[PDB]
Amino acid sequence: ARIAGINIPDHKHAVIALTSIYGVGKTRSKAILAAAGIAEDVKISELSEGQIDTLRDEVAKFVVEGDLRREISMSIKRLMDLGCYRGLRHRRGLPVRGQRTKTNARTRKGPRKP
Amino acid sequence: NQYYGTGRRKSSAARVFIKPGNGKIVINQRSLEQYFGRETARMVVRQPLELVDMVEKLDLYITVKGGGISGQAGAIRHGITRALMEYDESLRSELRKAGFVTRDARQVERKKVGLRKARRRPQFSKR
Amino acid sequence: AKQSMKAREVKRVALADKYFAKRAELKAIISDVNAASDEDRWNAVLKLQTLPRDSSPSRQRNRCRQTGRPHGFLRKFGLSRIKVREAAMRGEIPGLKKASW
Amino acid sequence: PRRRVIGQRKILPDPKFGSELLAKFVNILMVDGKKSTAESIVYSALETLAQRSGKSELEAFEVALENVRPTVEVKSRRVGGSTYQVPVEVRPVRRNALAMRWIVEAARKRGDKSMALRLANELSDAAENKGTAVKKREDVHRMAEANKAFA
Amino acid sequence: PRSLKKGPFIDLHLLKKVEKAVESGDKKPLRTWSRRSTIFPNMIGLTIAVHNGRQHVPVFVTDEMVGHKLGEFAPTRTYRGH
Amino acid sequence: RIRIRLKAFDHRLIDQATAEIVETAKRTGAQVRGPIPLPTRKERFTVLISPHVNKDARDQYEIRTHLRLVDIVEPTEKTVDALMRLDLAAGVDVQISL
Amino acid sequence: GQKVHPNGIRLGIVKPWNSTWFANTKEFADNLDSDFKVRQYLTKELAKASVSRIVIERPAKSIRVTIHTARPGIVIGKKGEDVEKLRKVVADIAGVPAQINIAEVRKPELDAKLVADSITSQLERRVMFRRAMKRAVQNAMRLGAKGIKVEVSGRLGGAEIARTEWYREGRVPLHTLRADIDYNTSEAHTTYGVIGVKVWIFKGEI
RNA sequence: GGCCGGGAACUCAAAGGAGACUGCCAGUGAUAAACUGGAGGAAGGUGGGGAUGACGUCAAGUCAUCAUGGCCCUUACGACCAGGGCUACACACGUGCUACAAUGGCGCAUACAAAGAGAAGCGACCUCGCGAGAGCAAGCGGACCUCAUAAAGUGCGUCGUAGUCCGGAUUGGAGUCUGCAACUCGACUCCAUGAAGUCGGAAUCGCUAGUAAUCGUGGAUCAGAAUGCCACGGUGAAUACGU
RNA sequence: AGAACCUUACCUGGUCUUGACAUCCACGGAAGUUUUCAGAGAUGAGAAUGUGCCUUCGGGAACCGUGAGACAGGUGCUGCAU
Ligand SMILES: [Mg+2]
Ligand SMILES: [Mg+2]
Ligand SMILES: [Mg+2]
Ligand SMILES: [Mg+2]
Ligand SMILES: [Mg+2]
Ligand SMILES: [Mg+2]
Ligand SMILES: [Mg+2]
Ligand SMILES: [Mg+2]
Ligand SMILES: [Mg+2]
Ligand SMILES: [Mg+2]
Ligand SMILES: [Mg+2]
Ligand SMILES: [Mg+2]
Ligand SMILES: [Mg+2]
Ligand SMILES: [Mg+2]
Ligand SMILES: [Mg+2]
Ligand SMILES: [Mg+2]
Ligand SMILES: [Mg+2]
Ligand SMILES: [Mg+2]
Ligand SMILES: [Mg+2]
Repeated sequence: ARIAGINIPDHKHAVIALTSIYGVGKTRSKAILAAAGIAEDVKISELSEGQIDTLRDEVAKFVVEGDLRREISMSIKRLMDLGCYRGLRHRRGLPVRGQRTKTNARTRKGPRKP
Repeated sequence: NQYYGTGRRKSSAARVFIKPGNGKIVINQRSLEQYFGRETARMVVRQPLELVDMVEKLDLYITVKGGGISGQAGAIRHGITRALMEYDESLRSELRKAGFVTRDARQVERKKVGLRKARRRPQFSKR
Repeated sequence: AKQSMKAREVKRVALADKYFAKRAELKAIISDVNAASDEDRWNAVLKLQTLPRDSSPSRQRNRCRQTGRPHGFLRKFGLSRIKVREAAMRGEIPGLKKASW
Repeated sequence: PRRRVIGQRKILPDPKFGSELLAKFVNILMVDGKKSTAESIVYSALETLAQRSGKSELEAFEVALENVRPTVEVKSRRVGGSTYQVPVEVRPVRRNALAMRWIVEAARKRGDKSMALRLANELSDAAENKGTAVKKREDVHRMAEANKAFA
Repeated sequence: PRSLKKGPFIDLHLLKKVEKAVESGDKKPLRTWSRRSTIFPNMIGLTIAVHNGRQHVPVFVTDEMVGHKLGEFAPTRTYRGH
Repeated sequence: RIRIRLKAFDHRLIDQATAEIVETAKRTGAQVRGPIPLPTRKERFTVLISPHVNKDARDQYEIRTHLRLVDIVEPTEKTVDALMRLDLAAGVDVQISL
Repeated sequence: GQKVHPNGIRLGIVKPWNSTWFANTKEFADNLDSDFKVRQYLTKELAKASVSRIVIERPAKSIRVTIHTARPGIVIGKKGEDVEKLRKVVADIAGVPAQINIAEVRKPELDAKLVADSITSQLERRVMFRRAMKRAVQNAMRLGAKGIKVEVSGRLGGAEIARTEWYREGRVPLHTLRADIDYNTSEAHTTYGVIGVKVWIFKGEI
């Protein structure tokens, strides 16, 4: 139970356990499982090392965990030194996709400062 | 021949034909249990027949459209009551005492201007 | 509305039906996928923007025909809500009476 | 209200057991108009109550209600600037209404896997007078006993 | 954003303004009002004075800022804290 | 056979229109299918009555478009000119099909 | 501003419409706009012709205008040139061949529009407003009316503080839809601004 | 298979009528008005819901719908244009939406509506695309065609009470199409991400039955852009001792 | 009852002053169609080809452009004048 350099949980259905890989949601998880010919509902614990091993290289077709988390950080860093509008929004911790800042925007700005 | 009744309830219109029979009920070319999954819908269309203890003496052929499960069931039971009095006028007194003869005129109150629903007002702030 | 605002709307309608045919076929070239040469589509979008901006139907803000009001407009009557109500109360809109249900 | 005196709305009895009282309890437990969802919950809970008690669904339900039905309640009333709680005898119809409401709120609070399990568990504890609904009825009787000096 | 089938949008006058700019090798800033034109690989190296509402902010086009629009490099609202 | 669809904003006007048109028939051409009522369109409108900032102050109007279909079958080919050439009432729209 | 328009509330019950034609949404707005233009022009030309209501009909690609007036002779003129020139210009602004019928109002003192217009002209001629209102009320009551209400609002007599004076003689039931209430308004453009005149004339029920 | 022939029964449609009026009975009441019950009846008493808002009040709102007195500008306080902004953001309130879950949510299957809108419009079917959508293309100015497969519901599995298979805000890619143009500054889709939040202090709001609560539906505005507004149905409560 | 432009009334800089919208005007001229250069666009400069009125005809137009002016224009203020 060590796909993609992390310990995916046991005792959970393979679809649910597989999504713990950073870069694998439910769509990729069921695509990986179907490509590996493993039923969705089976627990990770009941899998055999052969079944786990075909999982290992099945998710190797997807950029996941560290390398994907590098490119997203590369893509944000990309904007930030570019000096574009999106970069400046990333600099200031403000909403990037044109949401209002007069109210709300708490996810980007955190809790109210005063 | 057939003794017909029309039943209406909450935007539903039922068409009830009764015949002297061994007891069998088809609504919209379906049996009672095929059509009405709801258990309380089961009773409602049975309520007239059980009251007049005529459940097995009659065969019911019913069509209904409009409304929902409870609307159609109540309309069906109202149509059975109408046809039951068509079958035997004397039964009206017991059916009326049970409350089945009256057409249930409760309808969805319209939405009003300035109101979120028929009566629900927007939240009111003093200041 | 100001007289100039009404004049802007009149000119926009005049431009939009003057260039309606040319804009229609230009948008056909860009939209087409099969008979779509990469260069051929490219000149079309370059040509489309050389036409006056007011020839685009989207630049038309329909206004109350009597006042020129740009808000509360009704397509059926060509009037704003204010002019519709007073023409309705005067009985000058056929078949239009106060509703209740 | 001030003038208009209400004729009671009539409730059609429950299908499985044909009980006027039980149909009201489904209404108490109904949320968001989902009477079908509520009907299954109390029908499931009632049959585990039957199996785990020994009597029928109605008898088991009646036993739990009896241990939760209040007899006297307080009401904050006024003479001058008084604000005392005044003990008043509960009318029989309100006794069942209060018992059903107290059972349902207690069942919601006591965390289990399912609401039917929650309802069955609380209904059973009510039968042996250990439930939180029984606790609340004790508090009401205790609160109305303290203020028995007013009438 | 803009459909792939319709290509990139660059307004015609600016497109032919940088045409002669790169053709002549001129390095003077290109004063434009088209904040909505996408950057072309052609314009890499040029300096474009992009309007922001009040001023033409000079942006030195680099290879990295190619798939973007001129306006993204000329913020229109000035804000420095409250 | 040939269908006449009548639509007007006034139901009394449309009833008068249908009454005369089917009695234009039954003399020059008989066997009329009768004026079928057809559902009436209730086009409703809701406008702000105040010039300024009274959102809950609204007038609700409606235009009832009454429809009628006669469906005159078995035409005598001298009922067609009787059905035609009639200019009965303004405010009634007459549609001739087939 | 809390009374429903007396005409509009009765539009289907007792009062008729002033525009009686049919159109689909494609030409409804155009017909409505042209109706406004012909009414606007006609009132402007027949200002001194005592016109009460202008009825518009649009049968089969043609406009039929019925002008209700208390001065049909002045509207028609010598051999009908004025109605004929009206017919020409009504046709060329409505876009369709025109036909101008003329309805004669038997008693101009019983029509709300003409009563309101007469008061408005008096106020613009600096007649003292209470006298104008009393004369209108008395005239209607004596030619036969179950009631009349006249309301005048604005800077009355040039008063710096606008006020509303109204006289009601007889019976004017506005909540009775069966009641036939002739109602109309007019505005006097005095040297001190606009004075609003409202006239209700009750002519029995049914 | 209303699919066909047919039929005019029924539903339904929309016109015209009937019906409900304290009409009848009993009691109370000043022998009155009226009230309380009952019968009958679909409906019992102003059956339900609308529209309908008296004289006036707040110098309440609107000179920015419009009109208008009086002032004020008249190579500008007018007029045209491109670009910005009205969308900012240490904060504070109002009104909402979505949730904090198991009366759930995820999958599969399967029922039952109403009311609307459509001609540069609604746009079947079929093909392509994971999808948003693209082609091609009927039909329909409409009880015909299209929008358009209602969703809660039900049945069977799964989860196992955990910030979780709850929640879906952010934020990265990649895309669609609407329009000259999606950067400021849209809607939608797909993959990835999976925040706050475990029911909310003082305080406070709405609702007396098809009501509240909950579930969907569509349309005005509108090239495009609703969690708002205006309508429509589906399931459907609790309680009113009393002042 | 729906701010990307438009809306839009705001402001930055580009512009015009009988004006964008009217009516009388006085002259010249089909207008209205297709293009090019410059401009960010406004706009300016051009290139063509259009010569239709409908007809007491010669000439009213239906309009297009300059030039005088009356004037137009104002979502400018006062809702405590209406
Ligand atoms: Mg993951
Ligand atoms: Mg409802
Ligand atoms: Mg509101
Ligand atoms: Mg628009
Ligand atoms: Mg206008
Ligand atoms: Mg009344
Ligand atoms: Mg004030
Ligand atoms: Mg103010
Ligand atoms: Mg902007
Ligand atoms: Mg705003
Ligand atoms: Mg329709
Ligand atoms: Mg999650
Ligand atoms: Mg109430
Ligand atoms: Mg602008
Ligand atoms: Mg703008
Ligand atoms: Mg401006
Ligand atoms: Mg100004
Ligand atoms: Mg005031
Ligand atoms: Mg006022």
